[PDB]
Amino acid sequence: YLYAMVHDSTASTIVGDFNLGVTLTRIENFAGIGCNPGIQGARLLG
Amino acid sequence: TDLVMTMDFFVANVPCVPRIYNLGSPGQTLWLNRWMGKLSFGQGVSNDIKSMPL
Amino acid sequence: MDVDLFKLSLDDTSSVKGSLLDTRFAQVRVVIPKAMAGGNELLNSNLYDILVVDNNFRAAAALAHTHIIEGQIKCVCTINLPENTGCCLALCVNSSNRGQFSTDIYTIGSQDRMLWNPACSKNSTFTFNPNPCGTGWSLEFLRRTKFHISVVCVSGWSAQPQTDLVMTMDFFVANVPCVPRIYNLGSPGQTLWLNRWMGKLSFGQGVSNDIKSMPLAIGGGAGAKDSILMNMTNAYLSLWRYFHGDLVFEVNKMSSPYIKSTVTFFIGFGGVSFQPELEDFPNKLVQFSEVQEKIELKFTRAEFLTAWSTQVDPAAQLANDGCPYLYAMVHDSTASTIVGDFNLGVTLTRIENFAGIGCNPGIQGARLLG
Repeated sequence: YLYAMVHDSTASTIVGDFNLGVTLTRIENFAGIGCNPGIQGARLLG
Repeated sequence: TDLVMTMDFFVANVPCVPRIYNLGSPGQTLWLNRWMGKLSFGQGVSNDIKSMPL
Repeated sequence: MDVDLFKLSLDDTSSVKGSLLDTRFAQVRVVIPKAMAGGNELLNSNLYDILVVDNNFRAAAALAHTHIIEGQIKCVCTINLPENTGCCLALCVNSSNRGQFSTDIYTIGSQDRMLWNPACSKNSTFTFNPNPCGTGWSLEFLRRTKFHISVVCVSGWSAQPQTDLVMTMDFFVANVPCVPRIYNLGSPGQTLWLNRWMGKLSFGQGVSNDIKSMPLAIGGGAGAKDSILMNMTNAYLSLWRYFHGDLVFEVNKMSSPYIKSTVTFFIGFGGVSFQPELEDFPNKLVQFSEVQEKIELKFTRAEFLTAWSTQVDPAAQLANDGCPYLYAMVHDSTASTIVGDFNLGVTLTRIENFAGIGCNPGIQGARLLG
């Protein structure tokens, strides 16, 4: 997994929330192994 | 008030190169640009930790 | 199979060293309240009392089972805030502790101190030596000598945030060898490190003629309600009768960066009544930016004719005081959109070219700060 935790508290004067967007852009040194028969279904994002 | 965002398209001085994903012999760098998700940390929350499966 | 157990490397008496991941041993977070004032303490405890409570890191047991550590402790505090608010936090460390002590900024901020404003800095780090008279320390040494630590608030919120915050800090073992800092009585050096808290200066908004003064007769301590406050640097300075040298002050901004002012600092005498033709002295103009937080200004010893007394009786008049003063006056008005005040913190850090003259019999009493 990729875990993200707050080191300190979230400090602001407005009533908003702290939003981040993570994007896996590229995978260097890519090595693929095998052949996938497939698994039906996928997990929700966010 | 509601805003207006403008954009204008040009023809740059950059030649077109192809990006082809081969199945048999993939390269050493796989460009994905996969949207992993949005992380919303609230204010005044003590113990919060978000996880994204690889 | 039979090997000799006496030839194994189970006698490694080397200190802990490596990267910052392999040298962290403690991490403590403290709760900063939503509505705090100036002067209340956020944390005050011994270092051993918080270094062994639920802190299991990569260099925790290696620190707990090492007899001599030859590296200085590096501390990194991380707390950030937007520019429409502001406070001031001071982390001070001391060598020992007695019963029912005082939590003033003047008392605790003498040996090792890190004073910063989180609205202008993302994170602040500082390094200190737990053994001031030696080149090594240990965890049992900090347990037995009652090594104290305290985080205090010296200037409250200009504008209050939405909720109460949490400031975390983590202690490392830096790659800096421990050096001793010893104050000799007979032969003092050419640079006397004091870190004396001179006081807090609060300029209001819409005030036309305001000018603050700080006496340079800094010996004897600080005043309190039928009491005095002391530390070892002021007690060491108060042994001589007169002193002379060029002074190095540090000015910190303790308000929000949306409150702006231009302050002229100069050296004067007696009690003045804000004449506009007072900038004919050689004065320094201080004007803070948004990223600018702390400024060092040095008054050379060409501004001082002779030496002056370390201690002045507080029951004397203004005309009967011969010591020089440090005056700070507003060059222009105080401009902001919030309803806060413009706060400054002056600290005489060191006195270069130090010359002490005579021997002080002593004067009872001290003046109030601010």
